[PDB]
Amino acid sequence: SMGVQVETISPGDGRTFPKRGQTCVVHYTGMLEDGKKFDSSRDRNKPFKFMLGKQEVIRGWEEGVAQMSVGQRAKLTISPDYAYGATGHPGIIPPHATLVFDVELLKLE
Amino acid sequence: MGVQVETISPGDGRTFPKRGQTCVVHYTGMLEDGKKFDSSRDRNKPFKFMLGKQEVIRGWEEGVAQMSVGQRAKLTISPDYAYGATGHPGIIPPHATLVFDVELLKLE
Amino acid sequence: MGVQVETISPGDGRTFPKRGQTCVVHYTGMLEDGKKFDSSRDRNKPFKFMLGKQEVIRGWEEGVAQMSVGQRAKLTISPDYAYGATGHPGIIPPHATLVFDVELLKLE
Amino acid sequence: SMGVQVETISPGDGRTFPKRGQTCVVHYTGMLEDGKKFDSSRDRNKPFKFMLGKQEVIRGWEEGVAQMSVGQRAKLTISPDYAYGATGHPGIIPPHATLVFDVELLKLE
Amino acid sequence: STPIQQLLEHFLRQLQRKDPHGFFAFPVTDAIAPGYSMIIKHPMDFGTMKDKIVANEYKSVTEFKADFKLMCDNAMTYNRPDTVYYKLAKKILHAGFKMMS
Amino acid sequence: ESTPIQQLLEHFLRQLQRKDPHGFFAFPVTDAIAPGYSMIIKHPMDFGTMKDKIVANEYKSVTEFKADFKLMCDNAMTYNRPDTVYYKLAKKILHAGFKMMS
Amino acid sequence: STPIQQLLEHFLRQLQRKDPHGFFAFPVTDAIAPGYSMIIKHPMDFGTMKDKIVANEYKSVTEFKADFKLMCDNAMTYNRPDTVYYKLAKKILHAGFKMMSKQ
Amino acid sequence: STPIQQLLEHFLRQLQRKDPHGFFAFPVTDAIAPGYSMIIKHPMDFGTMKDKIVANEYKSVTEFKADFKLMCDNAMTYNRPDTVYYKLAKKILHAGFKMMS
Ligand SMILES: CCNC(=O)N1CCN(c2nc(NC3CCN(C(=O)[C@@H](CCc4ccc(OC)cc4)NC(=O)[C@@H]4CCCCN4C(=O)C(=O)C(C)(C)CC)CC3)nc(N(Cc3cnn(C)c3)C3CC3)n2)CC1
Ligand SMILES: CCNC(=O)N1CCN(c2nc(NC3CCN(C(=O)[C@@H](CCc4ccc(OC)cc4)NC(=O)[C@@H]4CCCCN4C(=O)C(=O)C(C)(C)CC)CC3)nc(N(Cc3cnn(C)c3)C3CC3)n2)CC1
Ligand SMILES: CCNC(=O)N1CCN(c2nc(NC3CCN(C(=O)[C@@H](CCc4ccc(OC)cc4)NC(=O)[C@@H]4CCCCN4C(=O)C(=O)C(C)(C)CC)CC3)nc(N(Cc3cnn(C)c3)C3CC3)n2)CC1
Ligand SMILES: CCNC(=O)N1CCN(c2nc(NC3CCN(C(=O)[C@@H](CCc4ccc(OC)cc4)NC(=O)[C@@H]4CCCCN4C(=O)C(=O)C(C)(C)CC)CC3)nc(N(Cc3cnn(C)c3)C3CC3)n2)CC1
Repeated sequence: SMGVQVETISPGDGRTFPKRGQTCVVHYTGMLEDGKKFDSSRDRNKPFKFMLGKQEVIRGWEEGVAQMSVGQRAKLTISPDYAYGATGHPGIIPPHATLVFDVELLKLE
Repeated sequence: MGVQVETISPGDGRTFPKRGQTCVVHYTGMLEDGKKFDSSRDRNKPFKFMLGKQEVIRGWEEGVAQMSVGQRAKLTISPDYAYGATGHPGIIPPHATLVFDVELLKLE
Repeated sequence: MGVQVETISPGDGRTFPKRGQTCVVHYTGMLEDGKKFDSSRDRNKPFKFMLGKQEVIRGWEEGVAQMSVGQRAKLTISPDYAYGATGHPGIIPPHATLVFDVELLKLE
Repeated sequence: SMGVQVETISPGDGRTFPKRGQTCVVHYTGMLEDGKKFDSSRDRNKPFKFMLGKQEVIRGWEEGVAQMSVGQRAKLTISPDYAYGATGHPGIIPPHATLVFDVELLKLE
Repeated sequence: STPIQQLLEHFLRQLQRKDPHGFFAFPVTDAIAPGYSMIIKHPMDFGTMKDKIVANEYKSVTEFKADFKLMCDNAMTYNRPDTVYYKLAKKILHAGFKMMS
Repeated sequence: ESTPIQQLLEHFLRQLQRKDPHGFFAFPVTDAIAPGYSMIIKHPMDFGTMKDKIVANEYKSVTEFKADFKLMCDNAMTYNRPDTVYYKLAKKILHAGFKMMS
Repeated sequence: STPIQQLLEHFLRQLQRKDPHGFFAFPVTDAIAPGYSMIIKHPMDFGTMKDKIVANEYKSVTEFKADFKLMCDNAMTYNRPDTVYYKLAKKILHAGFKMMSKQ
Repeated sequence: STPIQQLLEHFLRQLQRKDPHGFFAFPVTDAIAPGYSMIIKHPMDFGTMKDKIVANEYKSVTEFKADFKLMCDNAMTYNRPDTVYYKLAKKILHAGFKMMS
């Protein structure tokens, strides 16, 4: 609806953006709209890797991370249509949930 | 294409309807130019049909079959997968492309 | 999901096959991991089939219908739009996704 | 495939790149591989306008112009798969033709 | 103006009402549509048709219909099937023939 | 006693404000935070001012309320460059709020 | 090595040959699959099964089949049907049951 | 000409056709690319490859493919990724192998 909004927390180089078929290396924290945390790669001390263009993540990450450059830290606010929709993720994400992720694009591989 | 499916909001991506199951949907039907001809939401009552039972136009039969429970999608349906040359007198003109907003709420 | 069409080189974008026309194609078919199972180019002879005549798997019927004359495309076809649970004994395993490189050469 | 290569003839500002939904105003000359001209907006004294993301142009222009910055003049060499393919453009561009465009990005609108 | 000029003037205004954005209002230039004059050999537009009506150049309603058809056929030849121009040309052509049937 | 117009617009306003969870539109844009704003934007608007107008029964119609909401979004899209969060939110919220208030 | 340990080692080598990329070789971590430990309550993998064989913890071929099924069932629960992992889990589960069908 | 010389010449003309502007046509000089001989230790180019064919220095197709790869790899080491040169080297390396496989 409001799709995905990208708010910069601290800037990346503003020139190295991920293309289709590249692997993005990120650290993230995911919270519900009211701030309760549901997951964080920082809590596991291990960055998350996914490849753009490979249907691996919710649409708000696909479109939101594609807009960031290496080094950038940003807040992604993602509407349910760009997340888990009516189903949610049983026991983790409720139905019809807007999600907020703190995402840092660490590196491209 | 007879029917094109564009996702509005995602379903669970694993529960797809099989032959003989009842699909419970809310829908709005419009002509290609945006004019509404019907909506189950206007009647506060979802529409039910059983897959494999020749109850609906082919664009719904094949289009809803591609959706998973919870999904909301836009179906654009060619006349051959809809009401064809006859149309539906007084409701759908001849050779009409139809657009439905469909939400697959549940299978029964 | 049933058939995905990715353009390799463009067709004329206006001449699309209709019911009862014969499509003349060169193709290579591979399994998802890239192993080839057949190619008309290896036989120096294009493959012909008539649209609307139940001569081919549904992913070809619907995938080639989306191409225009001259187009070369990669068709990725799910088992439900191909040979499904049975496969094609000794040629296509059960539950196989198929990948074809298809060039629509001409309609007759 | 060789796709499209962008070679700079004279530089643009190297900072203003066209985004999806912007109108590109360009002057161009199009030639076949052997140098024969088939069209030029400069010959008509009128720049060409097209919007990125709207399927208005051959893929080599879609991806090639996206790489230029305002002010840049570049030579685009475009393989047939990124052009008119087997069909060509009857009477103007033969089948299976590699195309060369001299393109200047004048302005974004 | 003769009874024929009047009828064609009526038809032209009614058809022009079907083109509120003026897609058919003036000749298509090569600047807006590269290669147009290479593809379309006999261009036509409402403005040219209006000039023909005023100059009493149409000998029959049939000749007026032929330019209208020519105008639409040029648009469906030049423009790709997914474009607004192609879709409008097909829509307006059917409506104009139906009106002047 | 709230008038029917005062009840409906506050209902609409709360729905619109929920679309701005970070409060970008909550208060007037100052020149200290955005130099030259008052030279560029001649008629500033924000949710807080809209709320104040409702409370003081200044809106004569829903039409006027929609016009202030639009003005707020249009001001944001004039002042901020298209690559900013602010511009993108203003365009998104303008479309989404109109859809909601019909 | 008892008669059962030999047979289970045989089955394990045959099953592992069907996983040439080692998708099932080690426990799935949360770093590679976010939320894995939230969705799958009883993880299983070939490496753990091998350790169980060596420690003579399987009392029957049936118990070994139950861990193999569990491993496949976890993969088909965690991964979406369109993923390489789901398709491999379904293929190997069928192939392993067929191989061990006479138990 | 021996069979190997014929085959390598056939491949070379096909590979050179992929470089119509002649970026790979001649050795990179230090005057044109300062420090090149400090960065690239074993330079290669189509012109040297043609000369190697003519004097019958290639013992196998394998050695010829290795020089083509070296040429592309030298270009991708010397030139920055945002340059026409780097992008061409990556494109031609993939396409030439595809062509000769
Ligand atoms: C077969 C045996 N084996 C096995 O099963 N498994 C396990 C799998 N597995 C695996 N998976 C992935 N990537 C994603 C795939 C999709 N996904 C997700 O979570 C998605 C949600 C599901 C989804 C998918 C597509 C989609 O489209 C529209 C919509 C939804 N989440 C998200 O979009 C967001 C944003 C990003 C972070 C998490 N999000 C969240 O909301 C959350 O916080 C949770 C999920 C906690 C709340 C709900 C799972 C993980 N990569 C790799 N590799 C290769 C490798 C393997 N081993 N090694 C050592 C390397 C590395 C090289 C890449 N391997 C192999 C082992
Ligand atoms: C209805 C009556 N009316 C009417 O018919 N018509 C006519 C149409 N028409 C029109 N068309 C276009 N743009 C393209 C559309 C696609 N196209 C092309 O040439 C494409 C080739 C076709 C194509 C399209 C998509 C595609 O992959 C998605 C693959 C192929 N070419 C190219 O990709 C290249 C590179 C760019 C330059 C040209 N190329 C060439 O090879 C050549 O040199 C030629 C073609 C000469 C050799 C063969 C036509 C022109 N814009 C606008 N506007 C609105 C406006 C502003 N003022 N007014 C008054 C209006 C302006 C604001 C923008 N209006 C309205 C009038
Ligand atoms: C959506 C509704 N809401 C809204 O719209 N709002 C409120 C939020 N929002 C905003 N903007 C900014 N700062 C920049 C944005 C870009 N810019 C400029 O002036 C530029 C000119 C425009 C420009 C920008 C980039 C560019 O090359 C990339 C080229 C041109 N000028 C200059 O480069 C110079 C240098 C010194 C300043 C003045 N210069 C001058 O020539 C002048 O003297 C003038 C301008 C008078 C002559 C022309 C505005 C200043 N910071 C914050 N915050 C968060 C916060 C804290 N409290 N609150 C409440 C919020 C704090 C954390 C920082 N929020 C936008 C307005
Ligand atoms: C594909 C096969 N082919 C190929 O690979 N080739 C052949 C084609 N090609 C090329 N390159 C250049 N110019 C630069 C490209 C960038 N660069 C440099 O050295 C830079 C260091 C790299 C760099 C670049 C940008 C940057 O921030 C944006 C940061 C770093 N150095 C310097 O900034 C300084 C300043 C003075 C000169 C040297 N400096 C030094 O410190 C030194 O002394 C050294 C380097 C020794 C110690 C560090 C190389 C040369 N021109 C042309 N031509 C066409 C032509 C063909 N034939 N003829 C007759 C003409 C015409 C225009 C002349 N062609 C690349 C090689």
